Formats: sequence, structure tokens, C-alpha cells
Amino acid sequence: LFPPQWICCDIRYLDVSILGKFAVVMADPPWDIHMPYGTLTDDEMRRLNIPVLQDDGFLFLWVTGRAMELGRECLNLWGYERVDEIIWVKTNQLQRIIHWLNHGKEHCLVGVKGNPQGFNQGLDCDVIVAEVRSTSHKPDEIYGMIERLSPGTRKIELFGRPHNVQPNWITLGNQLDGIHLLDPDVVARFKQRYPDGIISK
Amino acid sequence: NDYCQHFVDTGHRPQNFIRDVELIRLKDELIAKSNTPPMYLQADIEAFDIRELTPKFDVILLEPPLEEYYRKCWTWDDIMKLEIDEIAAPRSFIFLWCGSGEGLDLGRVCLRKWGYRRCEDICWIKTNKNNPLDPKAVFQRTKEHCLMGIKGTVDIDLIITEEPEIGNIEKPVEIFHIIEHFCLGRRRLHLFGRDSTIRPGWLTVGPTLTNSNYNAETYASYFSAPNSYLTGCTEEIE
Ligand SMILES: CNc1cc(N2CCC[C@](O)(CNC(=O)c3ccc(CN4CCC(C)(C)CC4)cc3O)C2)ncn1
Repeated sequence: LFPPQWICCDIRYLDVSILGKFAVVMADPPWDIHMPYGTLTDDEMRRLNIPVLQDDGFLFLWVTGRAMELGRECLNLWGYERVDEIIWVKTNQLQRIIHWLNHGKEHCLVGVKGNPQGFNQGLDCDVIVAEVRSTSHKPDEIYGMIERLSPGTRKIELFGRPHNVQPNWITLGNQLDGIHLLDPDVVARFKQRYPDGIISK
Repeated sequence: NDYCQHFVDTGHRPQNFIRDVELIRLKDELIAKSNTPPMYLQADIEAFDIRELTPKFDVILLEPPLEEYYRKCWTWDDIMKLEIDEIAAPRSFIFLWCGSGEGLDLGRVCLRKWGYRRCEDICWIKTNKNNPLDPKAVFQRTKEHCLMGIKGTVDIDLIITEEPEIGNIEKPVEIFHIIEHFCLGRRRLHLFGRDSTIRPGWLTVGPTLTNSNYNAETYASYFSAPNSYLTGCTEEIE
């Protein structure tokens, strides 16, 4: 079911097996990098049940600070090989760039799992140039690149926010408005696993 | 305006459309005055005991010739066995050109092998205004990463220039500006430099160098008291 779907929840405690398999996964985790919002510990990140979401596909993993290293560890533990890295050059509305150096970019790791086939590798290039909006906000350009890469396929986003909801995407995040599910297979497995519609423990 | 879509449309990489790519000049003068004379040694680094390079360096710029730069090469197998820790000052810095593939991961293994932690990830973003394929690649690779490691106790992390001509393997000279504006000390080693990278304030050691002038004793003479702890951004001592 192509129109946006989403589940407000704690990605720590949701049983993500009911959601099926995905050709693309994106995550923008609240890495614990010191100093806001609720973060997750390195072990919580390590324990996230990413491995079930895919069999053959791609992982897109926003990293910053020490998460440049930690994300490479989570990405490897979860069973992916890092095969690319996208950087988003943050600009203003007139196309100028916004510890030891000032940061003009955000990094998103690209990982692969299994042998994914039919993907349009090489349509886009590993640099995004896009205007910065709210804090902690993804540039919409990344969804276009992921669409060209894998058109039509089912995609899931972890730690999204309301603006992030997109066609072909199931958005998980604890700041979304309730539950909105249209894929019948998912609706089914959700009614089975969560007969009273609450997600705990 | 979507510049990724524009790139799929026209071949102009999104970085082509970044525009604009005081006293931060007199600091360049201070660097200039405190710079040691250029020094340089031809050496086959595979076959060369790195310990004979003394004293211990405050900065190391490591630019191994990757096979990916061509489309003698060094694999990450070879890079990881260099005993960089044996020539690095207890407090010191490293800048490792990692390319754009596995080196982004293997260069991190290296930095940790030698005792550094990475505090900056400097990206060289190659525009293609003048000219609008790894199997594992998912996207077209249009950048290279220089990783910055520290051990012990003004600028952006971006260098935007036009992609060099095929077979030109030279890294942007701007990396030296970024390094030197940090004022990290005056013992600066550039490993796998070339004749064309030789620069004042730097010891260059490479296999393609065609002349040498290195003398360990003469090199150490530049940093004997009262000059041993200068940042390279201060005035000379009278
Ligand atoms: C408790 N467990 C949870 C949490 C959870 N969240 C969902 C919504 C948001 C949430 O509420 C708080 N986190 C952030 O706002 C947040 C901030 C910054 C960043 C870093 N990123 C910023 C965007 C970037 C520039 C593309 C790249 C860097 C990521 C974030 O995620 C955590 N959903 C389910 N379970």
C-alpha cells in the first residue's frame, strides 16, 4: 500500500517482525554523543532488531561525532557492509555553506546486505546540496535518491518525525500521531501481535 | 530546487552550484617565518625502517598511493603495517587520505592501530563544471576523505575544487592550509610526498622524490632549545 504509513512507538520495544521485509532501510538514531532529546545507549543501538527488517537491500544510517565509528560497528554487527557514504553539504537559501573544525556537512553511511538485484546503482552521486531547515531535519533530496535507486519497493524509516512520512515508506518514531497502517498483511500481523493496540515491554 | 535531480538530468554534480567556495593572513605570515627550511628524503617506505626518521613528529600527513587513484600501488594491507606509532610524538596528529571506498573503514582501523582517535572527517568534494564505477558502489563517488587523528592531550571540514584530470593523483594543496592553521607544532612529516608537494615547514619522504637533503642531525637542529615547543604560529625567538 503506496500511501504513507506510520507507527508511533519506541523502536526499542516494538516487535518489528510484524512489518515484513524492506528493500531500503533508513535510520536517524539519537546517538549518545554527550550533552536536546532522549538518546539511546550504545548497547541499545547494538540490540535494535535491524537484522530482521531485510534479506537483500540497503541501509542508510545518519552518523555524527563518535557515531561515525559506532554506526560502523552497529552496521557491521547488524550484518551490512558499508559500501558508500553520502555527505549532505548544508547551505542557505543563496547556496553558500553554513571541535577543531567547523562542520559544513552531515554524513549518512550506506550499507548493503545480501545480494540486492534490480537496483539502479549509479544514478546519483554521493554529495547532496540542499537548504537546511529545522534542526535535526533530513533533506527531502535523500528520498528522491532512494526512489531512483529502488523505485516501487517497500521502505522503512526508523526515528522519523511527522514531516518524514512519505509514499512507500513506513515511518517509525515516538513523535508521530498514533498508528496509520494500510498494507493489509501488516494490518493483520499488527492485530495478531497487538490485539489491544498498545506496544510495551 | 533539487540538485540531485538536476545531476541525474544534466551531469552537473550538486557541488558545482555551491557559491563562494581579514587578519587570517598575518597568521599565515607567522607560519611562514617559523617554517623550517623544506627537507626531503627519497626512500622506499616499504623497505625503509621508519625509525631512522627522527625526531618524533607533531604532525604526520599520510598519502599512500591507492590503487583506486588510477582508473607501485599500496593496499590497505600495506598501509596498516607501517609502524607509524614509532615516529609519532606522544601528543601528535595525523591526516590520512583514505580515498573513497574501503579506505574510509580501513583508515579508521589504521588510526586506532597507531593509537589515534578521529576528531575530524575532512572531505574533498570534486566539482565537474568542466566535464558534465566500483562494483560495490551504489552511487557515483565524487569526493575523497582525509581523516584527522589525535593522540594524547576558522576552517571548515570541506575542500571544494574541480576534479583533477584522469591520472593526476595530486590532493588539494588546501589540506596544507587547514593543517598549518591548526598550529599543532613544527615537526611535520609528509609520507609519500612527491617533488611537487615539497613545502617549507615540512619533511617529505617518498619513493618518487628525485633528490634528497635529509639529515637527522640537521633536522633536529631546527627544534633544539629555545624552539622545541613552538606552535609554528608564533614569532621567532631572538
Ligand atoms: C527513545 N526511543 C525512540 C526515539 C525515537 N525518536 C523519533 C523522533 C526523534 C526523537 O524523538 C528524538 N531524536 C531526535 O530528535 C534526533 C535529533 C538529531 C538527530 C541527528 N540527525 C539529525 C538529522 C540529520 C541532520 C539528517 C542527521 C543527524 C537524530 C534524531 O533522531 C527520537 N523514536 C522511537 N523510539
